[PDB]
Amino acid sequence: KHSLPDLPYDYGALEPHINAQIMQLHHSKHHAAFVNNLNVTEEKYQEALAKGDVTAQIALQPALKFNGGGHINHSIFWTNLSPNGGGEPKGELLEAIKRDFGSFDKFKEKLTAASVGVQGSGFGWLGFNKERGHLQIAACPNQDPLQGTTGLIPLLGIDVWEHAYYLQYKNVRPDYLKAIWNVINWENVTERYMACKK
Amino acid sequence: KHSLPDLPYDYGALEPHINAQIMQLHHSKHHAAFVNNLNVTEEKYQEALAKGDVTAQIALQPALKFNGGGHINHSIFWTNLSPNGGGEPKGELLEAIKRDFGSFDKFKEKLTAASVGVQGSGFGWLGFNKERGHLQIAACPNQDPLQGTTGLIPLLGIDVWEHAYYLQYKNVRPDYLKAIWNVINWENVTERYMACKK
Amino acid sequence: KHSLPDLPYDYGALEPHINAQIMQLHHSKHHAAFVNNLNVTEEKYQEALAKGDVTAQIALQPALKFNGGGHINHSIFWTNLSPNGGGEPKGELLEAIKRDFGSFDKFKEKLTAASVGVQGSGFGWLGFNKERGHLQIAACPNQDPLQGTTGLIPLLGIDVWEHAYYLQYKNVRPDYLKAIWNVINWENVTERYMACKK
Amino acid sequence: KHSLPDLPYDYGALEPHINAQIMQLHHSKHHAAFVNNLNVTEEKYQEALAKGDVTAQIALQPALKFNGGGHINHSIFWTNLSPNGGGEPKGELLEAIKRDFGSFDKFKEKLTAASVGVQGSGFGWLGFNKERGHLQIAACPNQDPLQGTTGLIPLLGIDVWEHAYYLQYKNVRPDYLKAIWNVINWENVTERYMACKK
Ligand SMILES: [Mn+2]
Ligand SMILES: [Mn+2]
Ligand SMILES: [Mn+2]
Ligand SMILES: [Mn+2]
Repeated sequence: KHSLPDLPYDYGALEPHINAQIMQLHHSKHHAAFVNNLNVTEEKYQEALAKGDVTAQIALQPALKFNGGGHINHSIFWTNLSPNGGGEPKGELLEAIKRDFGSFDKFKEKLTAASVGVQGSGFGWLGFNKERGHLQIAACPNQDPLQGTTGLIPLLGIDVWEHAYYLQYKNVRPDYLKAIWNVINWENVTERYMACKK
Repeated sequence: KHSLPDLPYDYGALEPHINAQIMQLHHSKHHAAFVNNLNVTEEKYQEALAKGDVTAQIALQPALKFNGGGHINHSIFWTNLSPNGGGEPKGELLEAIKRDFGSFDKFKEKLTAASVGVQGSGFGWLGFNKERGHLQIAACPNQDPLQGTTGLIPLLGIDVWEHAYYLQYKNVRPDYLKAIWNVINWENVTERYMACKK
Repeated sequence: KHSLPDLPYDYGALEPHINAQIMQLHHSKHHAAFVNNLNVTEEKYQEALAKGDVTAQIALQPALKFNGGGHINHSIFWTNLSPNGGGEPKGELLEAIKRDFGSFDKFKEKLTAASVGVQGSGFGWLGFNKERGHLQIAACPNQDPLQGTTGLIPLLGIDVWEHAYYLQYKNVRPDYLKAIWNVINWENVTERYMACKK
Repeated sequence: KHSLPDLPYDYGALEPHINAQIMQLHHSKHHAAFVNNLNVTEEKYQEALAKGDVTAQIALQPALKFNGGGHINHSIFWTNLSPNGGGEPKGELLEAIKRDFGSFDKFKEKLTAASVGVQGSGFGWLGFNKERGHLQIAACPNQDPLQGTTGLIPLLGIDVWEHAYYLQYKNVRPDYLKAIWNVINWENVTERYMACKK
């Protein structure tokens, strides 16, 4: 049974970049719905797996990918943010960033473009290619999780579903993108990156 | 050259069901963007076609369907609503509903279900299957237009992208679908239906 | 644990319509590969389901849908054929066919078109819409099974993957389609149809 | 207006790796069909564009990508093979391979894997990522062209549609991939690579 992870900060901890009403709705309603529905889908899949019912297994895949991805993506998103966040990463991460994208600034333009490039619902991701030994930017639709669908390890995710910025930025997604760089918890992204080495 | 069609009513004509802030943004911002992006992409397609650049034609397909479909979908959506609508449709349309979905209420549930069932951005539609000569409900992702990607003729469309309801209903998409039944322009839906019989 | 179902007839039982080399390869190699790989995927999913690993669950969905669909689709396909097959169905099925598509002949053109319309790998299907109480034709890509992905109940399936006709018909898929109507086991399709009533 | 390009060799020039019957059918039937369907669809798109019919433009997109991509993909495929190829590439290309994939053998495994991994119809590609300035392997479904749908520049493409090998290797797709390494036209692949450095 999955559960809703608490927010490492208060709903208002990210103001003014991301107002309090968003954080509250996003975490308590949207994220909670994924967990609730994820646990239900898993129970039904467990049942179908025992009865050897492949047709039921398959029919349940959309619900599983959507709610599971939703749970995975958001669990990561909350940690990718911090009221103390902002600025540039330090050490190996910054070095890797320079090594793969050129400069921290070009990295930003690339991740911002990948995030702005999403038509419909989705996420923009900075990941790690274990196979290639280097960073990599990618975009996923709806709630498709990065690792489950691309093999890449998630380091930083930017939610560009409309519920993530509309109440404050309306249709101007570029402003939300310009604003979130101020709350990026590079401390956590560095953690995940370092984890990719071991 | 495509143009933004004026609404058949004022931004506040659908209160309290769909507020004026949503209507103004939806039309003047979202839809207007589709129009311009549609025109630009079309012109870009004209240059690629003339130069026989198939790679460019193909790279342009996502924008064409997204902005083209966006223009098609919302143009229909505005006509599907009315400050003097709601209730049950009159004439043959209602009989088709009774015949193809059992009853008006059962019809509302199915379209509401098809609408609530969109994971991510999309539209729920009541269309006409010319081949079978009867009504048929379907859901389309993002801005994919009903007829261009399915052949069914659009009769009634329900925009379930988060920008269609978030400012008013937040995450409660079912509250938005419940309210919209009050402003359905049955007259226009009947017109479209009869057209599939011209 | 799934197993490879025996063929209701010998590999040459469908000549000349579908030669023996196809039937043998199709059943013993292609179909057998699905079963082998399906059982493996299910074991891995069972493991991931216990560890609460959603990322692994999701990553395994493509393998599960492809091999499970492959196992479901082909198990049905073998029964949809018969050396004694051919002709038109009788009783309720024929009646339903006339009622939903007009005539047996128009039904054929529709199923043939849906089958010819498949770009890439896939199947053409005649199914039953439990909700609507009537027949319905649809097409599925690759090994996506009918019921698991559309809710429709499979009655007759026509495999249009290239391995199903290339050795004999090469690129002329229309000849394979024209030929298979001679081996359609209407007795089995009638069975599945009647099952949809109960 | 598009035309079927002549092969740089005779239908039997690739024996025993890819037999003459496959080469003749692949080129004279499959590819030729893409060309004509591409030209017809393009002309149909011209009429829809002129009449500003967005629904028609969109309904035509599947044929355009399928026949357009089919023409793009096979035109490249013919140039990727040679009766005087095989072995290891010479010059910078090989060094890039060593650098991006570890070694030539490791490169073959990854592309062979990406190729065997296509479920249904598709292509396995070795492309160049201009943004990152390095090699990158990717797989594309059906006839979706590499550059038009991913931005990567095609260097080497391996057709894994069943018509590319069935008449000779039957279901044993791995035997076909193993054999094709003997006719890779490294000279052409190097040319394409250097072009991403012009
Ligand atoms: Mn979100
Ligand atoms: Mn909208
Ligand atoms: Mn098959
Ligand atoms: Mn081919």
